[PDB]
Amino acid sequence: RKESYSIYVYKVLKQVHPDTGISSKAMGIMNSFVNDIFERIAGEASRLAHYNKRSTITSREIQTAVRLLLPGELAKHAVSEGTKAVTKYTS
Amino acid sequence: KTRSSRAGLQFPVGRVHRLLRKGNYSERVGAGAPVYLAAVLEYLTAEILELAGNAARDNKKTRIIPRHLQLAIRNDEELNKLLGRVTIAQGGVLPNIQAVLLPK
Amino acid sequence: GPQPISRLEQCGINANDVKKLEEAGFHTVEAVAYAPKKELINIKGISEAKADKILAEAAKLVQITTGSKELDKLLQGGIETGSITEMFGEFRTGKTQICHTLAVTCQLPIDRGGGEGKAMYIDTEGTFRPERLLAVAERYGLSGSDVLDNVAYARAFNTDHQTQLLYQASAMMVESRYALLIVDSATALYRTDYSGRGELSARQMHLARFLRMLLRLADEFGVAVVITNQVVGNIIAHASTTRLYLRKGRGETRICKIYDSPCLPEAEAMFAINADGVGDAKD
Amino acid sequence: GPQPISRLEQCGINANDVKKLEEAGFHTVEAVAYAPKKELINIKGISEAKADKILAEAAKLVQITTGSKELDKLLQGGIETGSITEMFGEFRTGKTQICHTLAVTCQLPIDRGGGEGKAMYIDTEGTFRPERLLAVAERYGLSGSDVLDNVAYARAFNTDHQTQLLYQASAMMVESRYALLIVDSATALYRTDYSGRGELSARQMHLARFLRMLLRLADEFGVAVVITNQVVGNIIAHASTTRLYLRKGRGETRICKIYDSPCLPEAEAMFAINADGVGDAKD
Amino acid sequence: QITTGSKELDKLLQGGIETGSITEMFGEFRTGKTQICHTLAVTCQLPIDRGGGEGKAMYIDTEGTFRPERLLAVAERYGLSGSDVLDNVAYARAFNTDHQTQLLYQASAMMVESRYALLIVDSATALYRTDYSGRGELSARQMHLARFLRMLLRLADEFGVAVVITNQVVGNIIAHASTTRLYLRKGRGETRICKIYDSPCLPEAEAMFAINADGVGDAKD
Amino acid sequence: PHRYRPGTVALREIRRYQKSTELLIRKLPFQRLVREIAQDFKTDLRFQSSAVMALQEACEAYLVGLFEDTNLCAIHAKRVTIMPKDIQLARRIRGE
Amino acid sequence: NIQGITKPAIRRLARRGGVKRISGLIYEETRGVLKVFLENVIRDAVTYTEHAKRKTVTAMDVVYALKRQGRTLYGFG
Repeated sequence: RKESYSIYVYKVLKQVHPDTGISSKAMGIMNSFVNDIFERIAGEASRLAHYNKRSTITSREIQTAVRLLLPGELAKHAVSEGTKAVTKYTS
Repeated sequence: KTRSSRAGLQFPVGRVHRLLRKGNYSERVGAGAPVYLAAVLEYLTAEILELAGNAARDNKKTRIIPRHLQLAIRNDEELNKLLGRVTIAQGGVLPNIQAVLLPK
Repeated sequence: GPQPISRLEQCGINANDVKKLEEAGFHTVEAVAYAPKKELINIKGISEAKADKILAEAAKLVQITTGSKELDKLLQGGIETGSITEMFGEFRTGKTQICHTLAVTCQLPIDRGGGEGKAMYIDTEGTFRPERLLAVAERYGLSGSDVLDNVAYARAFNTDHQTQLLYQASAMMVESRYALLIVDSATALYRTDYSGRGELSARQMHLARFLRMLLRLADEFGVAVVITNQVVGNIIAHASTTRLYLRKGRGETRICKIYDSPCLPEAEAMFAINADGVGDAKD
Repeated sequence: GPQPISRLEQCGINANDVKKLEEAGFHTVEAVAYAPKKELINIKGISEAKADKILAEAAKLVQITTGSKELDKLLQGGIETGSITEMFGEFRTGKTQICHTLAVTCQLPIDRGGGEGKAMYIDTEGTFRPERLLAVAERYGLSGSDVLDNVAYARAFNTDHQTQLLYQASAMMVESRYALLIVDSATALYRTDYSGRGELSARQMHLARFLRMLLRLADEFGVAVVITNQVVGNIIAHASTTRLYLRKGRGETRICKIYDSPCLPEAEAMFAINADGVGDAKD
Repeated sequence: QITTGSKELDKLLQGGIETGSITEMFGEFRTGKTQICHTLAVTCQLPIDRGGGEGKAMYIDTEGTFRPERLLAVAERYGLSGSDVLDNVAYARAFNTDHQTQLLYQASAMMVESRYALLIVDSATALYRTDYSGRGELSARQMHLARFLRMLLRLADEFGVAVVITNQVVGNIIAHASTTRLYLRKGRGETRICKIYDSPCLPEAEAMFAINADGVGDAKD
Repeated sequence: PHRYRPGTVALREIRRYQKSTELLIRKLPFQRLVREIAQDFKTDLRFQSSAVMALQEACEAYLVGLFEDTNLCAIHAKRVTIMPKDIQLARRIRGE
Repeated sequence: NIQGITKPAIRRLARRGGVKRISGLIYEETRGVLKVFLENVIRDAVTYTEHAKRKTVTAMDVVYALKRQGRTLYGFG
């Protein structure tokens, strides 16, 4: 139908602030945010793969794209989480 | 069993994978790529919601509104940098008056 | 011994980076040395190249009586110097009282079961009482003033301050012979400071570094490492050599139990908390 | 002793904030002192800055016979002053009756197994009987009127009122020597007031503060802390030093059992509830 | 002590209900709670020397089971005027929990004008389940029952009357609160098994009794 | 009678409107403007409600930001009053 | 219709922008600026609308126009 990240945003919200809710407008802004960052990272990864004549986007392209797009500490922590998640997933 | 559960995530690995496959980004997508991406998106979401929740609590509100998101983002140097050319609807602006405009 | 971080400056690390390491809380070449690259990089104003230069040049440069006889027998004579001993028990079981007593008994002669060294009390819970130290000192016939003189005291306000005081303790413990390092409510600040749930890994990392520093100081100075834990942890088990379970007997007399020790049996010994002292049980 | 919150006002806390603390139920510098920041912040009209100023300036400023011989022997002579003793048992086992008796026996001479102190009965269940106190007093040859004069009485209507009376008890227990503090159906108000399920953590927090105040008063005044629990809790176990299980024997004679005590064996002793008294079993 | 008129129960109760206190009988359906209430509504009027309280009775019904003819039968059993029993029983049906509590105010003012010894509330807990049947409304029935019970105890202590409430076993505060607890289970026919599961005066003990046309009366196999 | 000095109420308004988030242009004239402008690009157009609201949020955010930069230009010239030349400098440097 | 964007409205916008004092000539200038902005965005929005073969401008049309003009808007997806 019409997809959004709302339920996942809400689960995360419940993780960081168990007794906090969120308005409809604010949720719309969070959805806009997730889609925006998705597009930025996926697009950069696409270009990375193209520049290097590769037909596959792998976690390495995602990671490099993250390093290009995110500033400083955000980049380091994001890289850490992605790596951790892939490691937990693989086994 | 879901992929998100195996990855320790809340964000949807399967959906992210499908969106990668169908977004005309590349002919192929590795198995780890949507896991990594979903993890990154979840991290950033968590950071923003953490700060916004704080702002909501200062305002003695139990619900996060766009204003709290704007306050959280603009008061954080790196988030503000990341979202430098982004407008948050109904976000307003940070309170800020140039010192020269003040009395005395 | 220590290798104050000043010597790292002659290797050609710039002085600003040494100031950044001290701001972070690293005050010795020992401190920079036994850490991976990422610790120095996370510090403001430090790149990966400076961290590699620091690690390379750093690699170039680099039984105490409890005073309760029953507890001494339970421990086979008292705490082994050079190792961490954890006593986990309910609140008011006497962890703080035992710490205050040990802060003086450590200063006792070795022939009396002491270590003939000064004590260090790092408080996180406000329960530091110089008068309790004076009472224990006069009990065992030690100078109460010298106990406070053999106790350098600072209250750790947070986990970072709790770990940072060990760096000051590490540099300070070199100038005087110590036998005891006290961290009271050692786990309380990791719950009060890191109160969120996403920050649990952060408190675990900070606690891990704190524990490594405690073990390091124990092996360096031959001092006893005493930490008190409120149970409203199994991580300490591998780090702690002897786990003692403490529970209250009514009045001022406390029951001690061993609930894990790879060397000591699970067993119990009875002791009391007396105005002067932590002292044998007198039913 | 106590440090009435009035002295906090000279440190430069504004008087309105002290009134807000008293409205919250904090009446001593002791009360503000042993609490974290969040307790004062949750109070209406108190910011985090005022709470930090309060805590900082506060840190600158800051065997009783049961009259049943068999029970005394079970307890090794009677309740230890300075500690909380919990008796959990079915309803009508005599918890309230034992409380009424102790409210007088506490006033007995120490040579008779008393504490030579006044009693405090905080009732939550309506079972307070001045006539029972008069009967126990005449039984042991104590002035029944003085027992009521050595019992300051107020019925706690809720958990907040139950805890608030301890603050009044704490200030009042300073003016007269007490030996016994009675909280009857202590857990009943936490079930009747906090009857929802999402509010369980709230009753646990309020009960925790109440128990800490009870232990504080016991250590401060050397009084016995007696609470009665209806079992239609294990949290009290770490707080309570001696757990006594009470069950009824037919007529007015009650069976007492020890079901946990770190010091006393699990064992039983027989006693009775007599018009005059809680008194030895006479089969 | 108000005599039940069953010797086995009287011995079980050591002579009968204490006036001035609340007595709860929780038991299965058809165990005889209502029958015991009807009997007591008359025995209360018996002389104290006969085990009565020498007072009039109050029957507050919540379940429709009020039978003036049962009062007449109990009265003729014990040799009391059945008509005067109905004349010494002021009767009102509590229509809801609020009306059940509201009847106590009229009962409180009325109990001053005449000497009573017994107050009967039949299916006292039934209206808190039938009226408050939802789950979010549980606190409402518990808080209304709590106020109702405090009024009952006050009236019992004020008039020295017996307070009888009936509980169906298909609040936990009442166990310690009820002064005499009889556990009722059916023996087949009209003969009932009684057990004491709580009592402040009485032992935990059991006694066998029957429900007879005349009376609530001892089991006679 | 009381009168605030020039500037006091202005500052009060700054604090007031920087504190809040409500749209500052009236709905109906903005909508009218949007439809007028749209007509010179394509005939027969309709608008989703949220489309007009989107345009207004964007426009007001743009103007507020531009006024921030304009203010910086005025202050740069040791003034406290914004003038058209301030706006024009801001827009030139923005690349507009 | 541009005159419908009144002086007090422009003043409120300037206040949120931190402006304390305002020249009389600002208002007309602001209007011109606003018009240009609107025109550009709307021109793109309608283009999207026309590509989709619709007669109704959607919120998404506007969002895409804004995005492609480097003025990303959150909240209307």
